[PDB]
Amino acid sequence: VSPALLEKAQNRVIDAALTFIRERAKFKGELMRSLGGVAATSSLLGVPLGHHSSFHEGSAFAPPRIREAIWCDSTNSTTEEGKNLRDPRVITNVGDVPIEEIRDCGVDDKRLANVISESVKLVMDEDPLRPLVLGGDHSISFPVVRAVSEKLGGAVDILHFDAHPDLYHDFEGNYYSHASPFARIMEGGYARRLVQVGIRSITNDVREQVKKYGVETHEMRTLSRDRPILENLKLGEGVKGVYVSIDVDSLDPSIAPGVSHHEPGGLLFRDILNILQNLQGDIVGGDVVEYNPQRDTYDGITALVAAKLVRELAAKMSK
Amino acid sequence: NVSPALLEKAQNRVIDAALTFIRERAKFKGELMRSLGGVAATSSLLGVPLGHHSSFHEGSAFAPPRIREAIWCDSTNSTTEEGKNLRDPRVITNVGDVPIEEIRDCGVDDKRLANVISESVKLVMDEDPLRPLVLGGDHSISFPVVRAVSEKLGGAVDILHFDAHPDLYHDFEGNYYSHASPFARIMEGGYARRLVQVGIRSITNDVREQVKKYGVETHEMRTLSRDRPILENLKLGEGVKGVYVSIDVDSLDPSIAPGVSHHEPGGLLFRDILNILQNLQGDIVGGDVVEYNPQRDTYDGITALVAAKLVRELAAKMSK
Amino acid sequence: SPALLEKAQNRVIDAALTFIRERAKFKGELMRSLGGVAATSSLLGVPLGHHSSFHEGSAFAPPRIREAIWCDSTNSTTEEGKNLRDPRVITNVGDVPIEEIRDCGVDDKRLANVISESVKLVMDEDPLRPLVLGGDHSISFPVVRAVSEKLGGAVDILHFDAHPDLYHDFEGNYYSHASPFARIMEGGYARRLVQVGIRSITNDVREQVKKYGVETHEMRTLSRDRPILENLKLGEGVKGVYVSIDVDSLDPSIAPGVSHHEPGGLLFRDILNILQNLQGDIVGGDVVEYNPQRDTYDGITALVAAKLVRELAAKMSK
Amino acid sequence: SPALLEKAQNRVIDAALTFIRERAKFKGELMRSLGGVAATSSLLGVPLGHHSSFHEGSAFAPPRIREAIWCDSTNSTTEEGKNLRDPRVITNVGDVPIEEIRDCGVDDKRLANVISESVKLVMDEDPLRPLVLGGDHSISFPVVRAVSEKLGGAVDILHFDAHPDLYHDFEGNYYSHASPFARIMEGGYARRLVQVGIRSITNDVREQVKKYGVETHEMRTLSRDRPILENLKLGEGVKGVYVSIDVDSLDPSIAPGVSHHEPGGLLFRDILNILQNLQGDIVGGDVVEYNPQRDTYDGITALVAAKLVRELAAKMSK
Amino acid sequence: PALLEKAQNRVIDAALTFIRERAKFKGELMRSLGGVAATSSLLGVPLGHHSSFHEGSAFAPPRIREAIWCDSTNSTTEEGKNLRDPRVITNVGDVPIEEIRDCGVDDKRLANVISESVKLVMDEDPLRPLVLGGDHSISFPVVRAVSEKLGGAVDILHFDAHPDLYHDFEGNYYSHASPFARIMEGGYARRLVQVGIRSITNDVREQVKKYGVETHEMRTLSRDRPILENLKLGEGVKGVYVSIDVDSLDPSIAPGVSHHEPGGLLFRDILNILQNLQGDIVGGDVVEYNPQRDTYDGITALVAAKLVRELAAKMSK
Amino acid sequence: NVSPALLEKAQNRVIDAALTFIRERAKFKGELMRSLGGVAATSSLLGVPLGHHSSFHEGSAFAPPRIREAIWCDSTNSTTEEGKNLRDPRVITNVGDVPIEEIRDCGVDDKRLANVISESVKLVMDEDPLRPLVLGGDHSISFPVVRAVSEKLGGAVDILHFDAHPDLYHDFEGNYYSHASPFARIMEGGYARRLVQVGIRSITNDVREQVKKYGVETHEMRTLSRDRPILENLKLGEGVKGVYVSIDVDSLDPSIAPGVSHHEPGGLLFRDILNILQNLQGDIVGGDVVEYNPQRDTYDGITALVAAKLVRELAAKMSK
Ligand SMILES: NCCC[C@H](N)C(=O)O
Ligand SMILES: NCCC[C@H](N)C(=O)O
Ligand SMILES: NCCC[C@H](N)C(=O)O
Ligand SMILES: NCCC[C@H](N)C(=O)O
Ligand SMILES: [Mn+2]
Ligand SMILES: [Mn+2]
Ligand SMILES: [Mn+2]
Ligand SMILES: [Mn+2]
Ligand SMILES: [Mn+2]
Ligand SMILES: [Mn+2]
Ligand SMILES: [Mn+2]
Ligand SMILES: [Mn+2]
Ligand SMILES: [Mn+2]
Ligand SMILES: [Mn+2]
Ligand SMILES: [Mn+2]
Ligand SMILES: [Mn+2]
Repeated sequence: VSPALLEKAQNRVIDAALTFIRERAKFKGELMRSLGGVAATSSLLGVPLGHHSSFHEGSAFAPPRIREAIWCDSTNSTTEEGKNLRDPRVITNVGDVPIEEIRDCGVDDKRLANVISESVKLVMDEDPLRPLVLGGDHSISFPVVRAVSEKLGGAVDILHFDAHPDLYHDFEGNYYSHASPFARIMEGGYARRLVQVGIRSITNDVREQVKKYGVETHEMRTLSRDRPILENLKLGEGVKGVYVSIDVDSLDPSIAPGVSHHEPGGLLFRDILNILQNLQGDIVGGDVVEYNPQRDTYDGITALVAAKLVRELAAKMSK
Repeated sequence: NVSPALLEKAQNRVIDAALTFIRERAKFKGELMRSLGGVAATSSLLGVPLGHHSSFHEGSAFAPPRIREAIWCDSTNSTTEEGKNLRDPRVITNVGDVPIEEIRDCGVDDKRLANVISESVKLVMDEDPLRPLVLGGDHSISFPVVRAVSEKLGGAVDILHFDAHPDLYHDFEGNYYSHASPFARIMEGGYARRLVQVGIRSITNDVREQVKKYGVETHEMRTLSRDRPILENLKLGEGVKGVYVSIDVDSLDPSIAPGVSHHEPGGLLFRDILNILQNLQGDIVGGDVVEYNPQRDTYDGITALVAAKLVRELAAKMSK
Repeated sequence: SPALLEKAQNRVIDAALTFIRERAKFKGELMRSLGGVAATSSLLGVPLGHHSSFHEGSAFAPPRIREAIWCDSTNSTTEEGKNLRDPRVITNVGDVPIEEIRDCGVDDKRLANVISESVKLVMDEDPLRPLVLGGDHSISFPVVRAVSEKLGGAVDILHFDAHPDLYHDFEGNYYSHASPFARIMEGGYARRLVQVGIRSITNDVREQVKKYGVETHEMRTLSRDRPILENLKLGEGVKGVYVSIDVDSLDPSIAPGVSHHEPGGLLFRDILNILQNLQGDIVGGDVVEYNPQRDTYDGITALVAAKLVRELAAKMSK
Repeated sequence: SPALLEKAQNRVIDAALTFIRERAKFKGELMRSLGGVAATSSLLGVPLGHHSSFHEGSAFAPPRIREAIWCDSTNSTTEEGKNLRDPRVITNVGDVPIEEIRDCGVDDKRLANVISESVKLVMDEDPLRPLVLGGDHSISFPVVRAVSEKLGGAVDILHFDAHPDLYHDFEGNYYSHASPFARIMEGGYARRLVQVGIRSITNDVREQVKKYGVETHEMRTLSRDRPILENLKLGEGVKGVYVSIDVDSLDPSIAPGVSHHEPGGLLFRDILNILQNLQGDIVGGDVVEYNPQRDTYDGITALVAAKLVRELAAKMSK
Repeated sequence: PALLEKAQNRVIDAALTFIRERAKFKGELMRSLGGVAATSSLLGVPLGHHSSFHEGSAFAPPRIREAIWCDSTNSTTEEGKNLRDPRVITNVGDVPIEEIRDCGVDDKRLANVISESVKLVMDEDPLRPLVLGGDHSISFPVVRAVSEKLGGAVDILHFDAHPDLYHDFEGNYYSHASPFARIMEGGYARRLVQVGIRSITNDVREQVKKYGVETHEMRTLSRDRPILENLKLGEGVKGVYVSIDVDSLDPSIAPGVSHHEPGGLLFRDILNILQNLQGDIVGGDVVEYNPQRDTYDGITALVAAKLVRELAAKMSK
Repeated sequence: NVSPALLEKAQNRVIDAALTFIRERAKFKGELMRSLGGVAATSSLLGVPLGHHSSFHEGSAFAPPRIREAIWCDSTNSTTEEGKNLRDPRVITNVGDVPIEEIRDCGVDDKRLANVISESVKLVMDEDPLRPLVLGGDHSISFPVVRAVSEKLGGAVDILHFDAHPDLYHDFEGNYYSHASPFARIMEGGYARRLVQVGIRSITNDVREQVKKYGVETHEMRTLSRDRPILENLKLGEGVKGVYVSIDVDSLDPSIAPGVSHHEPGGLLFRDILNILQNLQGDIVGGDVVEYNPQRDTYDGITALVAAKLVRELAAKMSK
């Protein structure tokens, strides 16, 4: 295949994909602005990327399933603390980055990660939209947080729910591994505090990463003692805001079977809500990652789990 | 099509044959307890296999027989947590099932069907020492059951209600008998003084007005730790006719009870309900276990086992 | 107390039979007022699973089948064009309350008798004809006995099964679900017995097939037997044809929701090819051994059993 | 605001069509530079499920099908020897972003028109030919409409389905997945419509079959029809042949992952024998109604649907 | 070093002595009963690590044995043989693949252990080896042992969705996608009759042609049916070997396999061919049952057990 | 009518071959650890694939190979929660499976088979510094295992026992070796001083007497919250030969461990076992993980991972 046909087409296809996101973001931004009475609106951007996974790539299929579950007929549209999701200023959908089609053009991982970052900035460029990213595997948090921090001009504090620290300097030769985005984030200087919750699978090399970057890694084996800390968090003060990343496998596999990495002895769903509902600070973006529909039960319980996490994060981020 | 005159006569005769069946089963079990002595109250299972007042899935219509079988699953023994023997008929007994499907198939309307459920409950209460423990079925059945208990005893009860949902909608999709409204109906009839709800985590702002309008004590999951010592030391019924306990299986976390229509993540642990139930003080005069849905259960029927244990433990507290 | 026990048994059983009688009276009067009907397939549930040798979940089948007949994903027309919304094509009578009756301490002979009387109550109301929903396969004996007594003679039987169900003595249970057709042949209630789908048969039951002149069609010769099976003509010279369909005659890939999986079974289309072409006066039938507790989450075997009922009803109603 | 809302819909629809156009242009230029190709089956996903009558899960199918085409448990050669690693044999264009356009308030007529124009954008790039991935079966109408209009005449259609999909009015939805071939026959976009697998059909739709000269082959005559259906010759005298493959044409034991289980369907080899021997200039086709939300944990129906795509593409590419 | 290999050798010899004593037992039992010329003897090879997608067939042998002699399934084969008669079928045991692997033993030596285990069975007249896989790679060391022990070639009847004839599959000489390449290269087979084939690359079609393999594809099954249901194999060589890959069956009937290939054989297709096969059957195998991909009810274990029961009836005499 | 001289000869020779296999494997691993140095105890896995003493389902016979595979699942890493590296043979190693099926097929009775299991455990203990961590198999195997550990060490042990059931039935269905009686056999033999049970939620009144008779310390789920400070600070083994840890997988709630034979709702969370086991003080001399039933697990094999993690965390506490 010729080099010119490749270089040009890649840019044409990528330009078209970004234009679609830009038009959708303009549509929703204009809508919120014509409604008034809104300071921030959680805006869903799907990033259906699985190929940085180390075991199973099914989370690539997650974003459309999460969006549907948000409106399951078995549920109502009010959040636990009383916000109405039927209000467009509380939550709106922007769209999905077309990862598979862009990848199919022969685009490399660096450029792909750059398209993700540009898509996040398109959303942030429309006041009052704030990005709530649907994964996809956890690799997407690096290009998302990089974009948020670049757009805001400074660091954020990060609340990170995970069974895994995701701080590998080098996982299997993949800079963009879903096991490394937070090493990428701390290397770039995009985060101040990194508060990790649910950790129960961590190697000794990564324990040195935690020490090196001043990460606040809360392990399940101390959760009873750490609970008053985690349920009283005040992040962001002094920097540009707070970013909340929620890996669905932070929950016990009994609660969230639909994930690639089962790690028994995880969080209860009410643990995450307690922490998230009590969190103080200016949330400027977030993600819900690693829901894997291909490993879910036939009743789609993990789609509902992921949807409720999105609903409760949106209630905290919209203003 | 068919003569409405033919329908009305069929409806009366079929309803009368169904009530006569329940009466003879109740009279049977009544005479059996009274011949055994040493019994002041016997929890008596009445199935109400009704699902068509559900808003999402009707599979709980099939629950009551699956619950009764799980009470005697072969992987389990017959003793309750605090030592009561389920092989003792005075501890627990089965009356039977209201044949909802066949009555509905006569063209009976929803008001009449609710009246059949109420009359079935009164047939049970008529036989000393039986007390009704109702197996749903969706939660709409708590209205005609609680109405019956209250009418038969001649006064209000206090209600302990385990649920993810307050079930207090004034008007849910135009169905007065919606499973999302039975406690709005109960409060409108004044059948309950106190209504203590536990497990709540899905509530609309309109329904919050209902809670304050009727003085309901609605305990939400986000305050359960703060509320725990109150709830594990409950004392109900004093001054009125007794205590009624309604257990919605979806009050439990979906990881523990997947066999329900309405999955709501972040629910009660099975031990949460037992702590409250086993510690509850007051004269339990009836109760129900509702919304188990076999069609959404795991292949090994884990939620049937869950629902049976709830029935087992409520019976231990009601029988004496 | 022995007197309290007989009297309660009499009175519970009587009230149960009155319920069935009143339901059948209603549906008979309904069809007779509609007119233009010689026979209406009428569903009688027999939720009995305790004569099973492995798993008793088919006790729960009858209500699941009735629901799947009207599943929202299907339409109400049979493959050859009958409309199930026509009450003359199919109607529900009710379920015998087996659990409540057995809970009165009634023994198995009296239980079998209550099933027989319930069937006869359906047949008493022109033009209803009984289509029984099991329940395990033991119920076929009291049902066929009732049909044959009420009609005054023998019937021919078309019987779909993976197993002959012809054991003289299965683990000491006379009413075992693996013995009902031995009981039927012993009583002379049936003349011809044509079994289709057999792939699990002991050498001891092979001598029961010789003894009674059963026509046993085994899977291994299905291909050669296909012209005969797709042109069956039963009942001529006797009182009619009774069709018993054991759901586990179907391959487990099609019907996972059964107690006894036997690989290499019938395809669903094999049963329909035989049933839709069957000539003869069908006077009753049954669909048994659907076990909801062994079905898949989608309930495919409920739909399978419902479609067997729908297609049997299309042939029995006229 | 209406006039503003319309301008926003227009810009969003335009950006979506531009994305499909650049993807088709890209793949078109790739095939032409490779040479030695007359037709390349080109996958266009239409993730639409909201015209379904029972379950909308087939909205999620296209990306699962594409992944299964390259499952690590399979190899990349089709049964008759074509290599899927050759971009000339199969290639992906993209998915119409149905959800995001619907979310602008676009109504169903405009949505169908966007589908039609997307198909035309593929056909505009020689030598791409559209192989559409549903989505529910409603998409076949705007797809066949676009194929017929672009080619300038009628096509003959080979249609695998449990259901005729010929309802004049299914529940008030003109775009119902139970009516696309009514819409196709009304518009004159097809000459012959040859349906295979039919086993769920109402009497009003039997009248539709007669009214449009539809050749509806029901399962109850499959063995008799087999020499006809396995030597089909379509499209001569018209603009070509279009193949619509509804996955629920297969028995649910083979394809559980569909919204409408209908027991007694085709075996997979039945479809292959017909499709592999089909003669005629295939100008387009689709594979519809795979529902991953009702599939088994192993995703067998995704593999079933992928193999149908793979074999259809073997016949269409040349 | 040189010490390491002596330590592995003690583990291997202990494993082979276990097999030898079990075969010794069953061999003595048949000879004392009398009235028997051949007894199908089950040898498990719980090996899954030469699989290209999923290794779960490593757990198959004990699941299959349980389904042969289990509950709610009678004990007579289709054409009438008594499975409670030890002369019709008997269990020898399982090669302890996992423990030998855990000693650092390489794949060539592991395959040698498999061959020698087969030969210990053949040594105890009248037992004949019926091997339970495990993935299909085990057919190579098994057939090599059968042929070496009999001193000549065998004709092979092979049921499979896949020809398993890759000369080189992903650089693994012992790949489960290559055992019949290894068999043909080794000169252990004369005829190779393959049935059920519906997944074959053009490179492998060249292998088929080069070795004169008789590869019957599903797309021509109907017209091949007369030839296939009157097979006569083994005349002039040392006997017939029957290899049954469970994924030859349609995945609707046999979902418990690693490689789902839609459009497979019906259960009756295999049994018609197998039961009408003429020729002296000297060994066989049933491979690629994967319990970790079976239904919760284990229907494929039942499928695999029935295949084993019908092969045993044909091999025992 | 099968010659007994032939059977008995097969029994002795097959059992000898089987024990010689375990001996050589133990010698292989023991030599390896001695050549590596810096080790005082290495947890060594011994499988006992026995399910025929189960009262409901025998599927746990298939567990040991599944558990070992899940210890190295590609989705996990090889570091335990508190930092030990399973890739280090001194931390965990495999010995092998007792071939229960092949020995039974020789006509060996249940006493002789329990004896084979005991001698296999002693074969592991002979090789310094291996310590037995037994993979079941149903819970009947704990009796011959603890018998062997006690005899080899010459005295009693204290036991930490995780279970939904006390397993203390004197006579369960006429089977002396029932999986519901191994701790009655242990206590009759005097191989245990203290028996601390955790997770108990299914206990009959008869067995309540058994607990009294042997001084068992039976902590029921009913009191878990009060008992948590005691159970998460356990000091066992002082004054005797060591501590044996028996983990029955059905101690965990069925929502976590569906792949067991006996589902009993309201059980332990996985974090409950870890909190107790990671904080346990005492010289652990052996352990087992029993009753994982792969045939009742979900298709993702979650209970295999659950069991594997329990083995991984027990090995971390036993190896040193
Ligand atoms: N009984 C359950 C009612 C559920 C309903 N979605 C609600 O809004 O509560
Ligand atoms: N994001 C999940 C990474 C999982 C990997 N096995 C690890 O060792 O962390
Ligand atoms: N495309 C499927 C339509 C199904 C509908 N129940 C019918 O009667 O055709
Ligand atoms: N034994 C299975 C081999 C499967 C392989 N993907 C093939 O190309 O045949
Ligand atoms: Mn993670
Ligand atoms: Mn993560
Ligand atoms: Mn409720
Ligand atoms: Mn509720
Ligand atoms: Mn049968
Ligand atoms: Mn039968
Ligand atoms: Mn269709
Ligand atoms: Mn269809
Ligand atoms: Mn193979
Ligand atoms: Mn194969
Ligand atoms: Mn236990
Ligand atoms: Mn135990």
